[PDB]
Amino acid sequence: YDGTKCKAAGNCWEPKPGFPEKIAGSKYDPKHDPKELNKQADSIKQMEERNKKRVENFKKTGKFEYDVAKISA
Amino acid sequence: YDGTKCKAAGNCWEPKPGFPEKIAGSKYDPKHDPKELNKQADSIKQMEERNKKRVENFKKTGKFEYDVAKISA
Amino acid sequence: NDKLVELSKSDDNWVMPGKNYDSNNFSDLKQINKGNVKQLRPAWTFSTGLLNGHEGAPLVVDGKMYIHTSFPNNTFALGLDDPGTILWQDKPKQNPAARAVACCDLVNRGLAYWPGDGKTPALILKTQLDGNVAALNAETGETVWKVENSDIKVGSTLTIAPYVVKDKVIIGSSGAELGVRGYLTAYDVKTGEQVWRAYATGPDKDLLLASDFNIKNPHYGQKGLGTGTWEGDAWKIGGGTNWGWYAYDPGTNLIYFGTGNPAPWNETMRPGDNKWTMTIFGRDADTGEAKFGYQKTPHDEWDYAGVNVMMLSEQKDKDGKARKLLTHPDRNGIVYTLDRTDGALVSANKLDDTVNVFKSVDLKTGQPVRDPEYGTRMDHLAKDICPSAMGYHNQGHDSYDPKRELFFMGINHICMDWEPFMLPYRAGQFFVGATLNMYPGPKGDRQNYEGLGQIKAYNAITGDYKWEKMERFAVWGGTMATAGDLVFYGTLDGYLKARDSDTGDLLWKFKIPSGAIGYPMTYTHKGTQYVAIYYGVGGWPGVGLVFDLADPTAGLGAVGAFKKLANYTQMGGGVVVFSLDGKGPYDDPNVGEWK
Amino acid sequence: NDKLVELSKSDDNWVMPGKNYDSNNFSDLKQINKGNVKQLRPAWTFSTGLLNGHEGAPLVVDGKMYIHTSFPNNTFALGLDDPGTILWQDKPKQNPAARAVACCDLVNRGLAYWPGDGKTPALILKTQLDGNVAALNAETGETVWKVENSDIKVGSTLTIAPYVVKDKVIIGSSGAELGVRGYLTAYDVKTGEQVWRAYATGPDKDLLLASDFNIKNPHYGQKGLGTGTWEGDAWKIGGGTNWGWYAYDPGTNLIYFGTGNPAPWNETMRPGDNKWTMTIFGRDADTGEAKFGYQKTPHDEWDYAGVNVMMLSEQKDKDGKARKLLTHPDRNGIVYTLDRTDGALVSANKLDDTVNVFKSVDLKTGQPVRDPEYGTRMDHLAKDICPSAMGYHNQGHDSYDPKRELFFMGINHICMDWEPFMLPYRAGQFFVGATLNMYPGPKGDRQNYEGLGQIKAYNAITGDYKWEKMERFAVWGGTMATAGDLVFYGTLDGYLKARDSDTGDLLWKFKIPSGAIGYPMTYTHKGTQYVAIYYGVGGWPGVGLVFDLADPTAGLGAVGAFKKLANYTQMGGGVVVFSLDGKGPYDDPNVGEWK
Ligand SMILES: O=C(O)c1cc(C(=O)O)c2c(n1)C(=O)C(=O)c1cc(C(=O)O)[nH]c1-2
Ligand SMILES: O=C(O)c1cc(C(=O)O)c2c(n1)C(=O)C(=O)c1cc(C(=O)O)[nH]c1-2
Ligand SMILES: [Ca+2]
Ligand SMILES: [Ca+2]
Repeated sequence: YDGTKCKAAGNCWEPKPGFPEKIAGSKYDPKHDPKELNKQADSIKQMEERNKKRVENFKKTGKFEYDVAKISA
Repeated sequence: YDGTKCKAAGNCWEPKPGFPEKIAGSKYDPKHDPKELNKQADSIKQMEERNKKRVENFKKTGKFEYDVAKISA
Repeated sequence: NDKLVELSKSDDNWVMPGKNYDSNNFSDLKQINKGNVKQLRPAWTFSTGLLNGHEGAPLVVDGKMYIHTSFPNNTFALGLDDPGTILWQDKPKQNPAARAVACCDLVNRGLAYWPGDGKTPALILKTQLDGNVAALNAETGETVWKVENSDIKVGSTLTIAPYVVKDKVIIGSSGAELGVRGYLTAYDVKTGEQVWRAYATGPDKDLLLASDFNIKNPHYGQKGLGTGTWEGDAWKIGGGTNWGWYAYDPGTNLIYFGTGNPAPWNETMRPGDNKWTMTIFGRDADTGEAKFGYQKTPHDEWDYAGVNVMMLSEQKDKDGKARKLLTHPDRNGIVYTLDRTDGALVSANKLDDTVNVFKSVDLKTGQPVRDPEYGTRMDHLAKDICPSAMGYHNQGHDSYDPKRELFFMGINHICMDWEPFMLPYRAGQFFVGATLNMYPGPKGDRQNYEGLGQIKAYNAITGDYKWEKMERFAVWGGTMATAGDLVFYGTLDGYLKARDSDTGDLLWKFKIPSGAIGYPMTYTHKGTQYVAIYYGVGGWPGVGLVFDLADPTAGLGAVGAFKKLANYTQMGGGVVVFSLDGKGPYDDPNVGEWK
Repeated sequence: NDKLVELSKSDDNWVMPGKNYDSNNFSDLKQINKGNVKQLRPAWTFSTGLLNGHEGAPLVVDGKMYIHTSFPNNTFALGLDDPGTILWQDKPKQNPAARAVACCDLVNRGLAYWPGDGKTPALILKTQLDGNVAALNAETGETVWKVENSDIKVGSTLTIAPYVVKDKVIIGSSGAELGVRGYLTAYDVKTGEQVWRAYATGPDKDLLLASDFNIKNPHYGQKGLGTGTWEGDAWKIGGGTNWGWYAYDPGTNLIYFGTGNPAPWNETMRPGDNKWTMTIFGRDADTGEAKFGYQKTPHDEWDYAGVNVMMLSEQKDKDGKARKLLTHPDRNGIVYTLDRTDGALVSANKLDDTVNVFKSVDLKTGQPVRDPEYGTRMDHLAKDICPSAMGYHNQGHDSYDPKRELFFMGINHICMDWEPFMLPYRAGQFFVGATLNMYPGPKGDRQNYEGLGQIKAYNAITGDYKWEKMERFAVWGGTMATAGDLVFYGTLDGYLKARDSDTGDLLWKFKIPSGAIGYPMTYTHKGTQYVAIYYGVGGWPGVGLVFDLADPTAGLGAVGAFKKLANYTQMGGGVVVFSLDGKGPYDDPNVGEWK
């Protein structure tokens, strides 16, 4: 593996000698839990919604309120 | 009380108007616990003994040992 | 922002990180020049009241200096005519848990400024370690808006300085060591409204690619690579956070910056080029669409987080063509110069002849030629790999002299041993998977552990180094150049030094309180030129001293490499301002006195 | 110590707290004089790496500077030819609980030095907040001996600087706010062996009185007063700790110092003169026996802890007799001058005409005439009492110009409201019993809360003030005078100032990082004179800023009085060294560089 043999443009990875092309099912299988993997996406989703309430309220009232629970008069 | 009427040399305290000459038994009685009062004396007593072991050991061996439990070879 | 562009042409201001949109860190002021630097002395000082690393540099706008600190990220505004009076201070209440998810120190790179329009007042923009972004009224310090950008519960924090372009604030991200998938966001500077958000890995929709992405250099790769160069969903915790610096060309409307390293550090756990991590991007300021993306380090095996400084210039190439360029010294040991209009590779030279991880970078394929002997892999202890994970260049913001066409770069001379290990991913927990040992490179003293840095003058077209000089420690922090034929920089051992731009000769130095991990800045106030710099050692190199760590392996391998730092400096935090003969606001001692 | 006496005559050294045994803080050096102070600039700096108050001043001996810090009380030794290199550092491991029993800040007043003999090397002596005393090899920093002096479990800590006389180290005490009965101890400087220990209250055997105690002024009181002026066993938790400064006359072999306030602050809970608290003592250096003891404040009602600075001089009194004197500006608002051979009262003048707590001090009886309207008592709120508990003078170490026969004193202009309350005594817990409200005195701005200090030039025989000048904040820290007709002092708002010794005119000031609560010192290194001062605000006045307290009543009433401090300074910690034109060790920039 010297990064010179490309399968396609911008795709030049090759496994190292003695290493598999796919690690799934192998000894190096990360065995990642999908519930863990999806946590980040959920967070961003929640922050974006919390910010939307903040910005819309700000636009309407002219006074910024960071505490979402204190929003809606 | 202006500190000018002295009972004896270096003893010029007088109670203020409406105040007793002795507070014991009065409303301002501190009611100090003798067990509390004696704590300081006991501490100094213990530190002085701990230091004695340190200094004597130092004098004898030439190597200072602050940990008393590690003293006596 | 046009107002910012105009403001940036006044020597009385220093309005944004990097000085100007070119990110020059170059001043035309020559009051202080090589003939009189020896007379440079402190004029006044200010303690921030916090310890830990003090990165970045202060802003000076409208006769006021704005200062930022390490966590909890306080902000102070001082009037230049009487610095003794703190105009206003903002002291954020943040969750202490934020501290536990910072890989490195509790550092912050800086503030940004928006000039204001008619209804909205000028604003000071700041990031907080806890992931919030805030805009403060520049004259009163009151909070105008505050929004959440990152979530510490998942290991996502903010250390990056905001960047203001037109009426938008661009915010990066931090957390690749905790497997956070990188993303940058643009918010409307007046309301905090999210305008656009682009990711470093995953589906093209998430990548926010322009229809003509990589049109001129299709061999860099185009569509479907954010998932295609990964096995399964591994890209979801793929790293690529951007916590470095930006540059902007109003002419192309593109913001230039690099994306960080892929997660985990254990390369065997993520087969594939791991695309869009380690890449130089050119994204549209208004829509965030990527016009070009060049991946410097496919399938990272050394934590060469590709977030370094972007410095723009216009020089004639080897064929005599005048090009609009970007120069970028990366962690991997290579300085890249690309055409900033299309991303075409112009030059990719080694920062030091001792590199070894790559034999070279093929300019036609754009692929770096790896030397298999210095790669990392499971069940194998790699040794003598140069550069180390700290890179031959890190977070430091360098400078460029337009008249001389020379880049003055703060370099690191550190190599390493590396062995990875398997580990699970748990949101909020570290996800590194490598144990390192770092030490001085071949040109330093590996026995005494000194000689960890270098400072060099470089020409991007010829690839020639006009001069190179060794330094006791890594030149973290960056550089600043002046039309007075001086190159200024702070050192980890506690000095602000000035070198001759043409020869590199040390002309002057001053013993500041603690080591510097930020860059020097300059401005004029009432006819007098001042050079200011933060003191307060920390960041990655000072993690051992900062957290009182002893195991050479602790602090991600930095503890052992910087074992000698403590014999030359202790923590600190503040600003030292210099001027010829130390002339300043209190030359009339009655100024600032109670009456 | 004869070796110390000789060493103290070299302008290249500053070997003990106060400079010399006279405790002059006066230098004959005149390189820096009123004609050129304006050229004074920093030459180099050093951060201690800790925040909190930095009291005292550094020692310079044998081409090295020794630096001390706030808790955990680290010690650093720097070589004057290359200050950038830390020769050695001692970093004590102390129980964090020590912090909870410090009434005030986590402050420490300084180091002491013993020249060594033949077998034992020169030693650096230091106190730790946890109550341990340690001797360190001056060249290597290794611990030679370490003994326990005070017990934090009972509220006893150490903030005082050690004092070296002959081959003994004298150690004070702290804790009166927690009802700790005061005592001082002399240890053999070579082994740590306790030689003598004397108490401030109780049985004469504990008081360690000389057979001829108060022989010349028997009306001051003699035997049996340590218990006689108290009701019951109340003297057991009677206060009287000594945490201030000492002076020594090799001619009388006496160490002069004052004892602190009686406990509790609630006066109604301790009827009696509460003897030996609040008294100026003259004790034999070798046996610790008291030759004289004059009580300044019988039955304290205002926390006027009598621990202030002792400054010795020889002047002709009003009858033309040349006397060996001691001058001592107390917390109670009165400056006392006594004959240092027998304790005879020479003068007892007011620090400022606004005093009011005492109408005057009767020189024949030695009794201060109280004004009943400003006394404190249970079930009564006293108002507008001057001085406040912080006194018109606190811990600051002043100076005396022998040629001019003038004392330059850093004064406080703060008054108070006071109401006591009943409380039990529990070992380890605070035992104050008073709620206070402090504010600027009559000459300051009570609405804007500024004008809290003064600096004055005083003649002890005539009682005349040559000049008086107001300061924004209390001049904590002290003063230092020079044969260059300059008086130097640091201020709470962050400056080192220099005033004309004859007129008080402000001639120069420099904006240091944080406020100063220590005193300036000076020395020569290789022909050049340097003035050094610590920065790092704290102590009692900065307790609000240091601990982020808001209730004006918190910090024993100091929070409200110093509510404006934060607008002028933040915490810090380090040393700034000045010299003409900032000339120093790095004038040749190559010194200290890696090679
Ligand atoms: O992957 C990441 O998100 C991330 C973040 C940071 C940061 O936030 O400071 C650093 C790094 N990586 C990193 O690799 C590293 O070199 C580094 C040095 C420093 C520093 O402040 O000195 N930060 C960071
Ligand atoms: O009674 C005591 O033992 C004691 C100790 C101390 C000290 O240790 O610092 C102070 C005081 N009292 C005190 O009254 C006070 O004025 C004070 C000010 C300071 C300071 O460091 O600024 N310490 C102390
Ligand atoms: Ca990283
Ligand atoms: Ca006290």
